[PDB]
Amino acid sequence: VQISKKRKFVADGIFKAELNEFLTRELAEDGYSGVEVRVTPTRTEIIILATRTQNVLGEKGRRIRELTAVVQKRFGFPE
Amino acid sequence: LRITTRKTPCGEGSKTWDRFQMRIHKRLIDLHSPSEIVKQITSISIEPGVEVEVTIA
Amino acid sequence: MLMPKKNRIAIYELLFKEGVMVAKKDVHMPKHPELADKNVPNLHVMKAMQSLKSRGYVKEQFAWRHFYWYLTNEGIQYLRDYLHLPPEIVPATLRRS
Amino acid sequence: GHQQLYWSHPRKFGQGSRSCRVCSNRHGLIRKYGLNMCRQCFRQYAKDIGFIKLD
Amino acid sequence: KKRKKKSYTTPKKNKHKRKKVKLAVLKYYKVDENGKISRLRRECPSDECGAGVFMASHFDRHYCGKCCLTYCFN
Amino acid sequence: FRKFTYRGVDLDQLLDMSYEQLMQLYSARQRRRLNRGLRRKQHSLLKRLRKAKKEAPPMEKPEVVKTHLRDMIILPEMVGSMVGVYNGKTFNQVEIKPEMIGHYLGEFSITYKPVKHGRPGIGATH
RNA sequence: AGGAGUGGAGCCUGCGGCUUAAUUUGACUCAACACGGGAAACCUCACCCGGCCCGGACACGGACAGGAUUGACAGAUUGAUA
RNA sequence: CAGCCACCCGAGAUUGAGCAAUAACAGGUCUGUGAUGCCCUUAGAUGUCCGGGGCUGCACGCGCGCUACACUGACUGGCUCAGCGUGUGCCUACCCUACGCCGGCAGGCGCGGGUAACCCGUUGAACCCCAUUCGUGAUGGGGAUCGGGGAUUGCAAUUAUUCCCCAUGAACGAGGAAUUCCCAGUAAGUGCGGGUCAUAAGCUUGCGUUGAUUAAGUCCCUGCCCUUUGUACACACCGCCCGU
Ligand SMILES: [Mg+2]
Ligand SMILES: [Mg+2]
Ligand SMILES: [Zn+2]
Ligand SMILES: [Zn+2]
Repeated sequence: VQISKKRKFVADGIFKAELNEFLTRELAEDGYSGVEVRVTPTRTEIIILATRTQNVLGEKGRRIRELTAVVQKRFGFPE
Repeated sequence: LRITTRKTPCGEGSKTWDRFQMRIHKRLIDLHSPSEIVKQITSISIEPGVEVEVTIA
Repeated sequence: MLMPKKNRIAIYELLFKEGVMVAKKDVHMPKHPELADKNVPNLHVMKAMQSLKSRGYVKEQFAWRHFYWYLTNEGIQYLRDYLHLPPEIVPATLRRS
Repeated sequence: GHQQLYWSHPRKFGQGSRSCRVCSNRHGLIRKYGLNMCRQCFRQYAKDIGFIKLD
Repeated sequence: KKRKKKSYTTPKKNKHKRKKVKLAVLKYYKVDENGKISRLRRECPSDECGAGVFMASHFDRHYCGKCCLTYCFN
Repeated sequence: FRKFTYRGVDLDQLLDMSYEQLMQLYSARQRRRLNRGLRRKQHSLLKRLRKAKKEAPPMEKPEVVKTHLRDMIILPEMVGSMVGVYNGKTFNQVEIKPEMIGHYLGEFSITYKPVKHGRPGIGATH
């Protein structure tokens, strides 16, 4: 079903907090600074601000893909 | 939305409380239009943080 | 742990399929949500994944009651040998680009 | 057998059926609005959630 | 903070050690001199308990071990 | 003096009565408990009590069966049965008498030693 | 200057002492004592009396096609369909 | 001059909070944490489930409180006004309730609305107001204790979860030394919400409602700041230090 506006706002704040904590623990060595979540029709863009973007992406983007999949698996967004 | 908590992680000292707050503002707009024009207006790259829900009455 | 061979096999196909695996740190929930319909308890997933990590085949991260495991290159080779997959079969993380 | 005994005690309502979504502790939990976090974890993550101090 | 000193309650409960039996010779009986195997134990009448599995024979009753189905002698 | 009687009905009819008729004689609670149903391991204790009563020799008391359960004192089916109720560390021996009907087993196995006070010491009066 | 008090009563609660198998314990001036969001039937739970489980990764040796895993019955539980 | 007092006009001539320096405490927290270093333990375990105890146990001492000692009140009817807000959940079982019927009651059974300026709700709160009976006494004040019944939530209610009924009907007649908090929509009466919450507020955190006496000052008590002054202190008076 659907939940109330109060619960929805508290929930997306909770999601943002957990996402930021995980990204911190994962990319502290790469100069992680923050995450911005942008919700657009049928898509959610997660911008990761880091000093070393190449290390965050990894070789051929592998690392970033891993991160995406992990987010996909954790918070249950549609594949 | 209000949450009042004890400041300390323990139970020691003068009893001080944090009074946290969240504020949710809600706006309603009603317009007479075909759905296509409504879709054109809604998708205008709105500012982040604002949730928009279009409903047909 | 003592687990049925089919359970470990299914865990390994999942892990090789997307190269990553997340699991809630909870030994009492009866079914892993991704490994449902195969009757794989979450405890089996956590213990098998910790076995692989101890052997150096995955990298583990923890945050807010959840494990995240990423397959390593040595883990990719080990899983390919374990499940006998053709050399051309690669996990989803290595594709794209 | 141990299969029917392990974790067989009903856990549906008490404090033994709730815990912090961050630290898995069972004390000082805030169930209001669905946060389901203990007091200390909430003070830690309040700014990220969006709860800010005004008065 | 003191030691358990639980010597009052038992002297350590022994754990179970399964007795080692060599083979499953006693189940089948070819030895017909005409290659006619006779099964010396009943088989289970359950769906997942076909011709492969057998059922034990105590001083009374027949017991499966796989599905724990019991047929008393009576 | 007189034969035992519970809510106007005596021993024999109490044995002859079913649980549905028991719920009428019992008080609120011990009626809710019976209506909600005796779960397992209550039937196990009841059947152990029945077996102990049956195997008992004539004119002799039944052997004491021990239990952790603060269970119903059911219709006299349990009356005359020798039960050791766990108090927390010991199985206290209790003989079920007809006046105990409608009570809990834990009412007859005290979980604490009654206090016999000693001389105040330390900072008793600061 | 005064107001409402309370210290007196009964009860509710927290602390010490006493008691106890155990009465889990942190914190004793303001800056401990309806405080630990601490309203404990189980859970919580730390404490006491009993009883199952390994959820003792991995590496190295033994044992191994039978290494090892469940288990219905009766005993037994010095509580249980452990 | 910086400003202070009074008055006019004025909605208001000092609304209340939040945040808050340098520096320090052997202040509290390893029992909030997948925060932690060192120890201890680690398979008849200090890991973890599962029964049962405990955490409440009662000669006594000490804090915060609730209800009172009545007539400026209890009882019984009648009348009429709020505000803050919370409502159906990741796991997760557990929501707020109108209306109809049944039952003194607590409750029970059907039916709907509400994910909420949409339904509960026009939140028909209490005190207060109006009338009634009582009639100065432990009285119809006051409700401890205790008995017997009835329900509800729960897997279990006994050491009595909570609620209802009928009984029982203790101290207490305004409180010694000694102390707390308070300057205006304030103190104090009075209910109501949030948290806790399967079941639940004598707690706490907020909200209205009725609404004052007194003060516009001073270092007398209690602190705490300075400033000058003395020191043989500097781990700093819990210091230093002398002799048998
Ligand atoms: Mg002075
Ligand atoms: Mg010096
Ligand atoms: Zn927490
Ligand atoms: Zn079979």
